[PDB]
Order: sequence, then structure tokens, then C-alpha cells
Amino acid sequence: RDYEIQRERIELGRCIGEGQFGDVHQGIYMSPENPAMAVAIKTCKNSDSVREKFLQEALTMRQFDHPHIVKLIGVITENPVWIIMELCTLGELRSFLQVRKFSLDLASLILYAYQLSTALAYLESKRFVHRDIAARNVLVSATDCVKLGDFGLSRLPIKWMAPESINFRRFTSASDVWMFGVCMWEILMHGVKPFQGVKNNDVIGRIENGERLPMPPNCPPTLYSLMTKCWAYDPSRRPRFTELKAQLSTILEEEKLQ
Ligand SMILES: CCC(=O)NCCNc1c(NCc2ccc(Nc3ncc(Cl)c(Nc4ccccc4C(=O)NC)n3)cc2)c(=O)c1=O
Repeated sequence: RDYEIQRERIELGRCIGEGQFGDVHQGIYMSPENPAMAVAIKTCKNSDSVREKFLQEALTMRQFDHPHIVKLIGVITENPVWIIMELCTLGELRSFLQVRKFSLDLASLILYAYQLSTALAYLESKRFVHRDIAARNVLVSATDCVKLGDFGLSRLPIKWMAPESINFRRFTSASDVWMFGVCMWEILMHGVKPFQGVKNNDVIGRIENGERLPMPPNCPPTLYSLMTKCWAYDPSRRPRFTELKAQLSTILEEEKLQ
């Protein structure tokens, strides 16, 4: 139906980040049914050239409907242009993992990997290639719930990219699977970035030498083995996301009954 929201139904609040287009705020949305709802508000500092690209990102999220992908709520298309998104109260995943490193049990880390794999198996089933899977693009809705962030605000990430993406600019769901392996490593490392202190240009040579990100401390070997399957050099030998989801379900259940 209609995605336009009357500005008077939005109470703007504090800033919580930025983007290619401007600051992101949190706020409150009063609709006739379910008021009042907590939301994120994307703002655009500048034009009509930028207005074009800004609102196309909202269009992009319109096609998706998954419990572990942030929802588009609506848009305000008169200046100042706003995009209204579902709020993930607890913010960016990397910061959350760093702050709560010694307060999070392993079962929660595995839960986050599983939840993200369900979102990515959904995108794979829609034949949608993401190209920017990384912990920096995950949001924390609750201590038991993470979500892929807005795809526009997700937008080279060499240290996450599959070799065929680095070498030949090939992007498929199988190259997404490689990136997801790196994302899983980031989670089990409590938000450390991959290949710290390594130059981007040196990454592909290490991959082609057979080198891989090592097993994170306290990571179950079955889960690290799953990561290494995402990093098969030949993309046809990587699991599909629906297989990763099935394997993550059993790893999760063995760690803690759901
Ligand atoms: C409470 C009032 C206040 O002043 N708080 C200051 C903030 N202090 C702290 C935290 N919260 C930051 C924070 C909080 C909530 C979000 N929820 C959110 N929800 C939906 C989208 Cl769509 C979104 N989008 C994005 C927004 C920004 C950046 C990227 C995306 C994105 O989508 N990336 C893929 N971000 C994102 C970031 C901490 O944690 C912490 O400390």
C-alpha cells in the first residue's frame, strides 16, 4: 500500500550514526494502529540528484520481508526527506560484542550466526546477491535477536571478499557465503576485524597460499570447520546458505536447547 508517512506522526530523537547521505536518528512513530512505535530515521543533509539516490535505497528494502532483516516502515518525500526504518534498539553488532565480550555466552554468539544464516538463506531463495556481508552491517534488536542492517547503509571490503570477487569481480550467492564465513569469524572473535595490520593488496596472495583466518579462542571446532567450508577456493564447493542454516541449527542446539 502507501509508504508515505505524515511528518507530524514522527517525534525525532537523538542521533545514532551517519551515512552516505546524512545523520541517522532514533525516534517515535504514532500511527492509528500500534502507536507508538520506536523507529530509526535516516536523514539526507543535501539537490534532487541525491534525493533520487536516497529514496532508491528505501525502494530496495521494500522488496524484503524477513524477521532478521530490518524493515522499511515508510518515507517522507518532502524536504527534509526522511526514511523511516524499524529500530534495532541495541545498535551496531561490533560495538555490542566488544562491550559485552565477557557477558555473552557462546550460545548467544552461535544464535546470532544462525539468525543471520536464516536471513541470508531467504535472500538466496530470492536470488538476491548482497555483496557486503560483514559484522559492521549487522544490528542488534535485543540480546537474543540480530538483523541485517539497511542495505544502503551497508554500502572495496577486500578482507571480506571471495577470491573470485577480488580477482574478477564475480559476485554470486557463493561469494556471499565466503563473506558470511568471515562475518561468523568476526562474531566468534567478539567484533575483531579480519586481517588486522595486513594491507588489502596482500590479502589475495595469502588466500592463494592456502592461508585462512585461524580458529577463534573458545570457538567449537565444528563451527570453525563450518567457517572453513565457506572459504573453499572453488565457489562451487562452498555450502549454500540453506545448508549453513541446517548445520548451524544443530551446532546451536548442541550448545543450548532452544
Ligand atoms: C539512545 C539515544 C542516543 O543518543 N543513543 C546514542 C547511541 N549510543 C549507542 C548505541 N546505539 C547506536 C545505535 C542504536 C540503534 C541502532 N539501530 C538501528 N536500527 C535500524 C537501522 Cl536501519 C539502523 N541503521 C543504522 C544506523 C546507524 C548506522 C548504521 C545503520 C545500519 O543500518 N547499518 C547497516 N540502526 C543503530 C545504532 C550503542 O550501542 C551505543 O553505545
